[PDB]
Amino acid sequence: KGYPEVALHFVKDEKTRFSLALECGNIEIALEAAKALDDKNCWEKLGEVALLQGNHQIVEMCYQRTKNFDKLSFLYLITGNLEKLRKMMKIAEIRKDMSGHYQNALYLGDVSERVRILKNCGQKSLAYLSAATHGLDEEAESLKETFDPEKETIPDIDPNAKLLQPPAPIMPLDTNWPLLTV
Amino acid sequence: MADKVLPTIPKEQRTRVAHFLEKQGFKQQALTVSTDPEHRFELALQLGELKIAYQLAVEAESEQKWKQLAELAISKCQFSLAQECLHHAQDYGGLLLLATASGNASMVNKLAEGAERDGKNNVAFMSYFLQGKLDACLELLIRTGRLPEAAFLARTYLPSQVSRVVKLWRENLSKVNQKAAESLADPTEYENLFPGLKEAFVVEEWVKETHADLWPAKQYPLVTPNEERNVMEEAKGFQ
Repeated sequence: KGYPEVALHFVKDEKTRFSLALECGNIEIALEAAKALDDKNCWEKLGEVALLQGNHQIVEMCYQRTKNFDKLSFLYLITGNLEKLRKMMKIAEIRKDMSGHYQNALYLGDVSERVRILKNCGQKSLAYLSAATHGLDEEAESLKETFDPEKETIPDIDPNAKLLQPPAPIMPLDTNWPLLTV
Repeated sequence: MADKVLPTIPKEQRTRVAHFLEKQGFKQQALTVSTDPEHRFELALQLGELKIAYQLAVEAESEQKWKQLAELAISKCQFSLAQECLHHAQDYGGLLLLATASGNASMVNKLAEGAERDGKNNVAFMSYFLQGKLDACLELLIRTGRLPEAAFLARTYLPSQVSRVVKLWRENLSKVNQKAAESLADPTEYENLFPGLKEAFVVEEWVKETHADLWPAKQYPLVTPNEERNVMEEAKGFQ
């Protein structure tokens, strides 16, 4: 291409338009095109690409239907703010899990996952390991005893790695990212 | 009576009968006769002489043994050792689950080393983070070509690599010319970086922080120290 001014003289179907949407990279036409795409993969590349070209404010949406949920979550934790991830956490916790809860815990201190977690484990082991620091090792023991306990040896693991970093005043976050064509 | 006979049975015999014994459910006894590394092994799974099983393993000579065994060990909650085997296995995933649950840096360094090993980008990041190490996360990105994303981190939690990194990303973009594609500015214009003056760097909070990293946040806890990371955190952090 030479301009998408060209696109303007002629161009057609959403499918065709779409082709243009890549060919030009006409992402204007893409936007609609996208709306009208629904050939996933198509999208699937594209939001990123969209991001790549710009705007994550939008990109987030794109991805939203796309089920790169975790990725969005990742964006949220990247940024230095706390809720959105948590609802999402709810809404995927709520959609089962055996290895994923982890995502909610680190950037946090406190997790509620533990209430659920114990149920998956329920050997008071996880519950203790997890438990002890909120000053709450104790409930984990109560059950553990009730069972007829089975713990007897442990390996290193004493909380020793830093869940730290993110964004104190001066020099941002990025909810929204500015740029310029220049 | 049989015992007199017992001298007068060897290798293979012991095995068959061992299976019988096993049928008898005289597992221990079955153990005593035990006679094949496999045979010993499976029985050992059933049996659980844990240390003992290790000796049989000796050098196991198959992670699969360790994998199988790991599940077993873990069941027995013979973790110190389990960690040693699993570590010996260096079978990262399960091992991670324990290690993480109590938590641990040391595990993390060795693991970091591991993290480097694994071959998909993503895990290694969590680690880098987990350790608290922007630096690590960012270095990692350099290899993978995570570039847009790397910029976000570099921005958010400022190592001001956003400036450094952005130039390079932009360069790629640059390669793929078009001015919009090029995209440009750091202190001023398009971006106003340090002139914007907003939320990922500075000294004072940071000093407080410097310490902070060192103590345990506290609320009420165990020998397994504190750090929190919630509402409170937000407030001080702003300060």
